Amino acid sequence: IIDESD
Amino acid sequence: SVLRPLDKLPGLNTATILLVGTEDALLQQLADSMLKEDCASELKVHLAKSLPLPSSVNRPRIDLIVFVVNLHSKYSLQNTEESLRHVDASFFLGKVCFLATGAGRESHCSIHRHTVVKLAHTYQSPLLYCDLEVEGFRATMAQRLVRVLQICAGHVPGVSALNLLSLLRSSE
Amino acid sequence: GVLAHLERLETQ
Amino acid sequence: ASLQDDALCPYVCHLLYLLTKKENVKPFRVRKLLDLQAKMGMQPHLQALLSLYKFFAPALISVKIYFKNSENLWKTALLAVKQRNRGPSVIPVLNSGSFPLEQLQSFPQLLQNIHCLELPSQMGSVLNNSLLLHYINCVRDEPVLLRFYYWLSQTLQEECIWYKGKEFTNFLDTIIRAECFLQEGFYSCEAFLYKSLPLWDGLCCRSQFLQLVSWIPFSSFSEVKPLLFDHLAQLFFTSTIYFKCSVLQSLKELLQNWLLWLSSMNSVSKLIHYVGWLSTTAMRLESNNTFLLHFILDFYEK
Amino acid sequence: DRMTLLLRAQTKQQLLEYKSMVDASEIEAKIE
Amino acid sequence: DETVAEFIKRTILKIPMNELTTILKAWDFLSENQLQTVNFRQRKESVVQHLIHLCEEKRASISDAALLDIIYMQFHQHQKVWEVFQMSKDLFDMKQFKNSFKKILQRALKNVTVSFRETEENAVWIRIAWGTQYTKPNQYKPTYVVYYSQTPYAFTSSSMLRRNTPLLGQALTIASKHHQIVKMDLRSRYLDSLKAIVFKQYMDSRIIHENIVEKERVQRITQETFGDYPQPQLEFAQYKLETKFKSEPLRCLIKFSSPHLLEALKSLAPAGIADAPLSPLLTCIPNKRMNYFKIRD
Amino acid sequence: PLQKRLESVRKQSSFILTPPRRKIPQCSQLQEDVDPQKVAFLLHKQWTLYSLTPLYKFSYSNLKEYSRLLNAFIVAEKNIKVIFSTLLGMKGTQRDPEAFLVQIVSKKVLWTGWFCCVFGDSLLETVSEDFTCLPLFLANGAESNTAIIGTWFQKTFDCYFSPLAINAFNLSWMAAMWTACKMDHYVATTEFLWSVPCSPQSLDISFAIHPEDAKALWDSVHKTPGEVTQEEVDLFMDCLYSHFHRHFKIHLSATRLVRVSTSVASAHTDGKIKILCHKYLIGVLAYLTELAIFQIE
Amino acid sequence: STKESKNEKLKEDLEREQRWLDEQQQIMESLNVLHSELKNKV
Repeated sequence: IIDESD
Repeated sequence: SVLRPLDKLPGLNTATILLVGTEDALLQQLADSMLKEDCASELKVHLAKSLPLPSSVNRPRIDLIVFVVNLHSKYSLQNTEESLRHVDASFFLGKVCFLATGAGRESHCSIHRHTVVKLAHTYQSPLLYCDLEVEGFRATMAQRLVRVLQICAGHVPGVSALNLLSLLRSSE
Repeated sequence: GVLAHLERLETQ
Repeated sequence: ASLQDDALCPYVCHLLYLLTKKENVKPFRVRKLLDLQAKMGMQPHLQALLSLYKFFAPALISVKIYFKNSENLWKTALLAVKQRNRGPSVIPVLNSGSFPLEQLQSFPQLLQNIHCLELPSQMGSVLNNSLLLHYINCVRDEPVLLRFYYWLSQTLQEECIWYKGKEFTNFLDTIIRAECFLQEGFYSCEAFLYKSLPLWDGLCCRSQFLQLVSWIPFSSFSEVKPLLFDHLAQLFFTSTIYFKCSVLQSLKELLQNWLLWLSSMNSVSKLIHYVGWLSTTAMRLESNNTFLLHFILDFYEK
Repeated sequence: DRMTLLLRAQTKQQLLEYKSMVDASEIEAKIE
Repeated sequence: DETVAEFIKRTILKIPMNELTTILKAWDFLSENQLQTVNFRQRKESVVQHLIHLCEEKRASISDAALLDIIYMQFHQHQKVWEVFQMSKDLFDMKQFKNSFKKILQRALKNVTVSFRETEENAVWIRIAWGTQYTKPNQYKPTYVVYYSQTPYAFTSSSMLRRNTPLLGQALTIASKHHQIVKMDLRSRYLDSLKAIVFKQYMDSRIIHENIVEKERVQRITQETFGDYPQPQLEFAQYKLETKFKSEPLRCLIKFSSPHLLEALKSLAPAGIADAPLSPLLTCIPNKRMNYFKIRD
Repeated sequence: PLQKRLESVRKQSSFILTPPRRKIPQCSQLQEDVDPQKVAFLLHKQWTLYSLTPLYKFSYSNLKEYSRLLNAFIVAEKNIKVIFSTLLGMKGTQRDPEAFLVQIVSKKVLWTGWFCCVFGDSLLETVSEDFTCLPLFLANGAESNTAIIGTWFQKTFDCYFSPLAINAFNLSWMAAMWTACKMDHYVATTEFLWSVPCSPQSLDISFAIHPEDAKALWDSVHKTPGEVTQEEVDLFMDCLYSHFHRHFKIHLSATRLVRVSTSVASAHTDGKIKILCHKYLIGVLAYLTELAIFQIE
Repeated sequence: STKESKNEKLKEDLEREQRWLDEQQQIMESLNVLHSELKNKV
């Protein structure tokens, strides 16, 4: 999962 | 597909060489140096990245096996020992040779040359040191490979592959 | 001398 | 006494730097020169003369130098050719009742002062100066052996790494010329050739390499073959026929040198058997070419 | 002509090598 | 004023003398006759002293000096690192936009040195020099913001903006008549490549090669993934990963540094270093418009 | 004499023997003779490596004479001074000679030179009494000063400095060596740097691991306690390569390692050394001291 | 051609050998006379 939340 | 030296018949005064390695550009340049001059016998050059060799019903005899190894990368090593499991022991009787590149630059040699020396001595195969980058060294290795091909192919009467192996054998 | 001669022979 | 004059002081210092021997370094002169240094300060000419005095008499002090206005006003062309005939960086510049080394400019001077010679700080200039080579031939001194060994070995390493050429070839030719003298081989060249032979292509400086193998110290034919003759055979079985004649000449010269030095027998017998095996193998190899046969037979006559 | 005889010789050495290989299909001092 | 004089002197010293004339042609604050009075073949000290004389003959101010600095930035546009801000959630006017932005930044604390300069392709360049409640704004630590009219993106050079980041963002979004403003994690130095990426505006038959199918497949895959067009000039990448080992998750942190990325990555597969299909973490840099990544198991 | 047995011992020196295992250094506090201020000046600084042939007729007493001679040489080459100091406590054995420092002070130290040898006895076993064996030189300052000092030393003591190089094998071994070392305060995450071989400058991969994850992986691949073996290093590299390939399907193994940094120290192939923790400092020297011998022999 | 080249090479080497032999000769008489003078002096 590429965490896009930062 | 395990390769065998005694599968088919060769052409009329025809010789073939095989180069297995990782650097494609270096292999192409080495083959260019191979075919800069042509002797009386016609010469075929094959280049591959790994073994077993791709299947081809039209494959002629491969009279010589040459593995190029770069001391700059362990990946080339792992390639060599993985590819070594797809050839019979009969090739090891003088039909196989190892050429190390970049050995002169001791700073750039990633793996130590003692490792490849031990690898070659384990299988009792000729070991050659050269630098493909230098044009002069590459050319010298070019006539060297052409003439060792002439010796192993049986073109010159008197010696065979096991004879040259007993010639090029290391003491230890 | 003769060694320089042999070297100029490989130059050919 | 002309050091008191401050108009003549630099020129007098430059003259005394050339004229001073060990006998001239008297305590009164050291004291007066120190007082003059205290008066004028650490001037370059004063410091050069004082360094010479320290070299000659270190006990009195604790208790190749540029001088200003030293342009040669009298430098004609014929004086230049005579100055260059007066001398019979890869080579370090030489820096000095022992006889001063700078004063050594004639053969009779060396003949008179051979006993009281002093070892140079750097002996690289010994190579191109045959005068010091005469004393080197018999000095048999342990420390200078190691000093020259490390010198020449690191010089060979740096030259080889910098090459990858004409200056390197000329330097190796000078080394070979010096090797012709002393009637014995060096060890720095031996170690360099051992290190570089496996990596050697056979054509970088073939002329230079093949003349060093001629001067190889005598050793049993059981340690050199695993390290030296294996790659020699590797090249020999695959290189040009002229290269074969070349290595044949090199090995016959080695045999000549070894016999000359000896004048044990198992080693030379094994060497002869090995070279004969190479001979017959190559004689088969080249479709029986008489060009190599000539070298075979000449070697066998030797 | 010359090409014919050199091909003949090369075939001779190849046949000898193949005969040796098929015969061999059935320490160090001994080898030396 | 001496402050503006030394500011102009410093900016000129930053400008290479080989293009100073062009600067004047782009500055146009001084009359062409004054330019003719100065020759550019003479010494650097002489030319800067003559330029100081020329600007002192006229009335030197802050707006003209800021415009000169802005145009110097335009000609170089290579000395700073740029970040990209996105606005979200249709009538535009230059004058009222400038008025609103100026009013907001004046209301920020009490004052700020703000200068505007319209450029081609609707590139309004804004130079901002920050100052506190009790000090004149400093001209030695400036910041630059590039705005495109009626667009959801803006560019900012962050040299000292970390002091007060939300202020600039809220001012920009209120001036742009946009509600939500966010900062995507994308940072680079080649500003033109950022422009392109954000808008998506970008024989010896004797030899018998074997495994040629592998070579033709890898080159075809590389060409399809990258393309014949010159890839955007991107210079820095960094992935922050935290994934299970599967061989307590391992936390990895990689940085890719290259004077020309997307080209060495383009040559990895032909050189055989990586597999024929590259991982999506490297094949979507222009696609996903993302430069910094985070990976979890 | 010494030359004959020296010839024999380097004749026996062939690349046939197995690489011996190395004992992991333990937490060792600075020695009593070691001045904390001197090493603190030495530590947290960048050093360039040089290999040296043994000194000829070197005395530790006439240090002022050496200082004035260097000053005279410098002024001949041309408000600076040269200071010689003697540093105690950093010799591996009593056989290893005393170490010393040379400093250039502008009447603010600008150039520092360190001559030392730790656990280096093979050179000391093949040397006569006249010589002094300190084959390790560390330089910190301008390159011109280093060249001048080298020229003076070449003229004086009949020796050269050779720029010592570190290959990928040695750098990986030393990386494993310090990651085996126990650090109470993990103040710097381990970091590796690579360089793809290409004539144009290309991507340079930097790979960083959290110190806890690195220590856990090491202890997982740690078999012989208190010792490091070639199999341990090889499995360490293999695990890192497998992790990288699982992440990105990129064979990092086909790349040249160029720089390795950990919590205690950092090394670069060109000959750059950075030291942070004193607890292993001495042992560090010993290891690199062997490389000087390996360059001399 | 190799035969000539080695002929002149050997001639040159022989001339150099006589040169070295001559020089070391007076070297030997000088060393011997110096040794005798030192022996007589003491």
